[PDB]
Amino acid sequence: TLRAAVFDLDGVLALPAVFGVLGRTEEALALPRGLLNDAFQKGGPEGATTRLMKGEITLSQWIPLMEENCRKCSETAKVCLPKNFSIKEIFDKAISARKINRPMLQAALMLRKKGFTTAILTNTWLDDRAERDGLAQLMCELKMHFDFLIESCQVGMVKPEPQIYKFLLDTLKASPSEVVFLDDIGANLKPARDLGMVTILVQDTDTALKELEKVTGIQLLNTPAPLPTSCNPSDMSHGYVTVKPRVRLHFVELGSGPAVCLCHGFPESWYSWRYQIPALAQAGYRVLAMDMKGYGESSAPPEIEEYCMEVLCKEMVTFLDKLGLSQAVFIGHDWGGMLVWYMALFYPERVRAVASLNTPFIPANPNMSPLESIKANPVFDYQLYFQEPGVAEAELEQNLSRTFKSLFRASDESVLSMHKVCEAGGLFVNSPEEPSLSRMVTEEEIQFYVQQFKKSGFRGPLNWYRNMERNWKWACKSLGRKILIPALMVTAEKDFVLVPQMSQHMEDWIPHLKRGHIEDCGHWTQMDKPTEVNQILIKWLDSDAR
Amino acid sequence: TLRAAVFDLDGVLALPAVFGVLGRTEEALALPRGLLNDAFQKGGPEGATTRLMKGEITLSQWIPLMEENCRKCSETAKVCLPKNFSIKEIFDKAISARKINRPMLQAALMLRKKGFTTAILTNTWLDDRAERDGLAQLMCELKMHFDFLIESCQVGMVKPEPQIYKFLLDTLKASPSEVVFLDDIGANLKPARDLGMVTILVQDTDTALKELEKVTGIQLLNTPAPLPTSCNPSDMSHGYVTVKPRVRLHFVELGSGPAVCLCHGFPESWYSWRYQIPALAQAGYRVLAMDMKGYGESSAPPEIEEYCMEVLCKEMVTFLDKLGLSQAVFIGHDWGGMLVWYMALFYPERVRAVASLNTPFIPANPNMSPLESIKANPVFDYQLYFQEPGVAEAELEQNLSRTFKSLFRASDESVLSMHKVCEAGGLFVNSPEEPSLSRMVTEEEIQFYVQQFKKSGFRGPLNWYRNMERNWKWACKSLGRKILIPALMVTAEKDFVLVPQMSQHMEDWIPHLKRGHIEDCGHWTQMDKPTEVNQILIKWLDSDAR
Ligand SMILES: Nc1ncc(Cc2ccc(Br)cc2)s1
Ligand SMILES: Nc1ncc(Cc2ccc(Br)cc2)s1
Ligand SMILES: [Mg+2]
Ligand SMILES: [Mg+2]
Repeated sequence: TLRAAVFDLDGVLALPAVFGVLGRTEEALALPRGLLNDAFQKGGPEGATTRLMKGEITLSQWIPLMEENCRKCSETAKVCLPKNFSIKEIFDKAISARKINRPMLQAALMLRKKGFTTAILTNTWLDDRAERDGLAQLMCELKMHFDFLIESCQVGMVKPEPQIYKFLLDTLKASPSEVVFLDDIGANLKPARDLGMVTILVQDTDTALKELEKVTGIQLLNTPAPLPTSCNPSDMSHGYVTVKPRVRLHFVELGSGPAVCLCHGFPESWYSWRYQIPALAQAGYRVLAMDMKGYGESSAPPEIEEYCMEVLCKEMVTFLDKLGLSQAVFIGHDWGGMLVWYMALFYPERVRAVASLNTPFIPANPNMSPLESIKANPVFDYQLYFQEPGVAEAELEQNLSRTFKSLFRASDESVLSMHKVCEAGGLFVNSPEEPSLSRMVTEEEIQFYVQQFKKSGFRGPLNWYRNMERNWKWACKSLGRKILIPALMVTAEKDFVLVPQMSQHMEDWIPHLKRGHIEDCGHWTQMDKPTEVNQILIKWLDSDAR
Repeated sequence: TLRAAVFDLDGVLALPAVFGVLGRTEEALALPRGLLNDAFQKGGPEGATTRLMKGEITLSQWIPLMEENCRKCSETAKVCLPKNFSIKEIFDKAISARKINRPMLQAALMLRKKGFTTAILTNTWLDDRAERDGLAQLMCELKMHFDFLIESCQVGMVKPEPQIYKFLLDTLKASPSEVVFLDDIGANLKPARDLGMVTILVQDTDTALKELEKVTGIQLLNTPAPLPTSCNPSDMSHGYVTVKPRVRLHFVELGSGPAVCLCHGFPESWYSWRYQIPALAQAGYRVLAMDMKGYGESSAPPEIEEYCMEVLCKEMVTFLDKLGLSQAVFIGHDWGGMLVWYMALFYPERVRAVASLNTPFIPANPNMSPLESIKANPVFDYQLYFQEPGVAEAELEQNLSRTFKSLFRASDESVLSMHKVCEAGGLFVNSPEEPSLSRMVTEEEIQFYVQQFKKSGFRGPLNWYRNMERNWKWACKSLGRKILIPALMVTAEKDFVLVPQMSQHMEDWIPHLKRGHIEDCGHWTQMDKPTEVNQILIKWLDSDAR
C-alpha cells in the first residue's frame, strides 16, 4: 500500500533541531521562556521568517530583521537583551552543531532499497553567510540518498501551507494514502493527515522508526550494519587524458581536497574502488579512480613492453602533468600496489603519500633472475601460466561471466586453487561452469566487469605479468634507496597468495612505515571488507597526507 | 644550421643557483671560503653527491652524508661548525629561494616557436623531503614548455660525463653542431664543446641571451611582451558528467585547489578560456572550463525550454552534485555571465564567489515585458533577429569559418554592426565573404571553433536567447534578494553592446561588489586582453575566494 516516504530535515534527518537551540539560548542567557521563538515567528505568514523560508530574502538579509523582532519581543516583555546579543552568532553555532541523524538516514536508505520513492521536505533558506559551505556539504551528503529534495526556499511555498503538500504529492506521482511523512512539528503533519497521509510525529528517533517499521512492514530498527555507499557508473564524472599518442587513461573523479589516485589490480577496474570512492570524497579528498592501462576505457595497446613498470610509472607521471597535479596520494591494490611502491621509489616528488593493499614492497634480488624467484613459491605458479601469450587470454575471455564469478569470491567460497595451474593446464580446469554468486558481489556488479572486459579482453591486463626481466632490471637501479615519504601497508589475513608475512621485512626499506591489518579478508580486499578499508585509509590519510 | 636548444636548470632556467647559496652560507656563518663547496663535492665521481645526482640515493638519504663531509672538511681545515649547523635547513631555504628566471624561459619559448627542439638538461635529485612539493611545482611549470626534460637522477648519468651528452644528442635526434647548450658551469660545457656543440657559459642572463641571439639569428632580448600560455585541446583532461538522461556536460579540467568553474558566452566554447586556464591553474586553482549546454561536446537537445536560465542553473547544480563539489567559484562572460549572477541569486550556498566579464547584473523589471525592454535599446536588435527558430541558424551555419572570423574581431577591426539587423535581413548582409584574419586569433583557433560547431550547430546556442518571458518570470522571484557573497564585475571599455555604463547601478543590488575595468577591450574579453583578465581574476580570487 505505502509507496513513498518523506522525511523532514530539521529534527528528523538532522539533529539537534535548530528550534531546540532557541530553547537553550533563552535558558543560557536567562531570557523569558519562548522570547526567541516568538521573535522568530513574528508576523506569521507575512513575517520575516516566512519570507526567508519562501526564498523572498536571503539568510543574511533576514538576520537583521530577526534582531529587530528580538528588540520588539524584549521591549513588550519588559526585559533587555544581553550586551553582545548576536543573532548571527547564535545561528552560526546552531547550524554548525546539527549533524546527520545516522539511524534515520539508514532507515530512509533501506526503504529506498525495498523500492520506496523517498524525499526530504524542508523549510529552509537561501544561505549566503560567510560560513554557508558547512550547510552545503550536509545537504549534498543527504541529498545523493533521496529521489527528491524539496526546499521551501526553492519552491516558493512552506510547511504547513497546503500548497507544498500538493506540490509534494505531485512530485512523487502518488496519492495521499500511499505516502508516509515524518516531521518533528505537529502543525506540519496536520495538513498531510487532512489529505490522508500516514504521518509520524518525530520525537525520539527510535519510537518514530518503530512507528515507521509498523506502518511499512519493513524491518528498520536493529538491522544489520549496512555496506558503505557504492557508485553508479553512469552517475560519475568520467575523465580522459591522452598520455601519448596511442594511449589515453580513463578515470572516475569525485570530491575536492588533496588528490588521491586509486590504482586497481589484476583483473579489475576503477569500479573495484566503488565502496572507497564516496567515503574518501566525503572525508575531504579528491578521488581519482583509474582504469589502469589495459583496462576498461583506458587504452590497451598489444605490445608486452607497453606494460613494464617503467613505462607505466612514466605514464602515471604524464597523467599528473596533463591534469596539472604536482602531487597525489597513491593508493594501490595487487598490481596497482606494486606500481605505487615504484612511484614512491622513482618519483617521490610527485607522490604525497603511498599506500598498498596486500602487495608488499620487497626489493628485487640482484643475484637471482626473477623467474627463478617466482618458481621458488608454489603459490605464484599462476604467473608462469600467464607467461605464454594467448594461452591465459583464451581461457579467461572464453566465458567472462564465469571468469569473474569464479575469481571474485570471499575466502571460504573458493572454487579454484592457485596450485599447479600449469600441470592442470588451466586456471579453471576443475571449477564449475556456472559458479554460484559470491556473497561479496551482485549479478549486476559481475555484469559491469563483463561489459568492461568486452572492450579489450585480457591481453593488456596479462601483459602486466610479462615483463619480469625488464621490471627486475629497472628495480635494481633503486636498490640503494629507501622510501621515506609517508607510507601505509595494509595486509589481508586470508590472502593466500599475497600473504601478510611476505610484508614482514618492509621496515628495513621503509623505516617509518605505517600498517593496517584486516582479519578474515581474502584477496579482493576493497569489496571483501569495504567498511574496514574505508576506516584504515581515511584515518591514515587524515594523519599522514593532510 | 642550429635546430636544438638545451638549457641548464640551476643557474640558467632557475635563479639564484643553489651553488651560490653555499657561497653565502659560508660568509653568513663566517666559515672558510669554499668549505661547504668542498664537502658538497667530496669523493668526486664516487662521493655522496654524485650518487645523489645519478639517482642511487634520495635527497633525504644524502643529507646526513653531506653532514659527515662537513664534519670532515671542518676538521681538516681546523675550524668548528656552528652549534645548530643544519644541512637540511640550508638546502630547504636555498631550494625554496630559487625561482624561474622569466627572461630565459621566454627566450626558450620563443626558440621553440620558431621551430627549435628544446630541452632542459639538469643534474638533479630524487627529492623525498617533507617540503618536496615546492620543487615539484617548479619543475611542472618549466617542463610543459619544453620537448624534453632530462634529469641526471632519472637517466643514471651526470654532467659532465660524456655519456649524458650522447644520451642528449640521441634524445634530440640531432648532431652536435645543430645544438646550442647553455649552462652556468664551464666544466659542463667542456664536453659539449668537444663534440662540437655551440655552448654558452651563462653568467648574467642578458649577456647569455645576446650570445644566444647572435648564434641563432633570432631576436630574443627586448622582444614584445608574449601572450599568456594557451591550451592544446588534445593535451587536456576532458571531463563528462550526465546531468539527466538526455544531457551530458563536457568540461576541460586543470590544476588543484579551490574549484573555479568558467562559463563561456554566445557563441563560444571552453576554448574561449584557453589563456585563463593555465594561468588560474598555475595560481593555485582547480579550473573547470565548461562546454555550456548547446555547445561543443556537451549535449544540445532541440527544445527551446531546455535552455531557460532556471533549467540551466539546476543543471549546473547537478553538475556540482555528481562531481562531489559542495561549492565552486563561478566566472562567466556574456550569456555565461548572466548565468553566474543567477547562480549567485538562487544557489548562494553552492557558489564560493561569483564574477562576470562584461555582463552586468540588472534586476528584471516586473512592470515591463522583457521584449519591450529589449526593443528600448537599438544595440540589442540582434536579439530580435535571434527569436524566430531557424532564421539565425541558417545564416550562422551557412559558412562556419566566415561566421567566426566575422565575429571574433578586436574593436577597431569590425566588419558588422549590431544595428538594424532585422531590417537589413541578416547579421552578415553587408560583410565580407572571406573576412581577413583578426589579430586576436590564428587560422588554427578559428578552425577549432568551426570543428566544435559542426557537432550541433547553432540551434542550442540560439535557444539561450529564446526564453525571454520564462527567464523574466523566474528572475522576478528574486527581486527581494541581494547578492551578498563575494562578487566581481569586470567591464570592457569598447564592448558597444554590453557597455560599461549598463553596470553603473550594480552596487544597489550587490553592496560589496568589486570591479575591474579593461581599456581598449572589445566584446571578446578573454582573448582580446588575456594578460589583463588573468591579472584581475587572479588578484580577486586570491583576496576573495581563497
Ligand atoms: N589470492 C589471490 N592472490 C592473488 C590473486 C591474483 C590472481 C588474479 C586473477 C587470476 Br585469473 C589469478 C590470480 S588471487
Ligand atoms: N559587441 C557585442 N556584444 C555582444 C555581442 C554578442 C553577439 C554574439 C554573436 C552574434 Br552572431 C551577435 C551578437 S557582439
Ligand atoms: Mg523540523
Ligand atoms: Mg647549473
